[PDB]
Amino acid sequence: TGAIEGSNVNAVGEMTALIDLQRQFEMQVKMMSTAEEMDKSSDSLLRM
Amino acid sequence: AISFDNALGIHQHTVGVRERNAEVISTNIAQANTPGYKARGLDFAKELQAATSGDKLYRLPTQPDTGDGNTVDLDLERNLFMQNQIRHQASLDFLGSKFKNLTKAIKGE
Repeated sequence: TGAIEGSNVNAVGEMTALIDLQRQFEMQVKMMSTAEEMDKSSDSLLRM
Repeated sequence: AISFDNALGIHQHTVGVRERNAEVISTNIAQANTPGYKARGLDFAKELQAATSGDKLYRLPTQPDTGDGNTVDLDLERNLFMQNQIRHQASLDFLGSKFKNLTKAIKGE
């Protein structure tokens, strides 16, 4: 009694999770870009 | 002898089958993005036999679908369409030369 319990959020734990989520997000975006790049190249097969 | 069948050979039935195959291949390409659509294959040997005198084949996917259910491998469809067009062009040349040789003999020109 006479005290209030705050939150247990570990600020560093969230920040290091953020930077890893950013890098993994960006790497998958590159996978999307190289997927359409391959698709565009494999379109001259029907380009007689 | 001296008949159009014995003269043209199987180059008249083959052309029809090659156009049939192109219709099937083009259908798979168009229906690539439709979920639940299963890729359709065509047996050339059976179709040629049926054409000479006169069932559904599905293509096994190389990899699982991403959830939609469509088993159309657009990388393979383009390759087969390119091959079908080349062999169809040869069949037209083969069949076209049958008529030219027949006309050449009946006129001596």
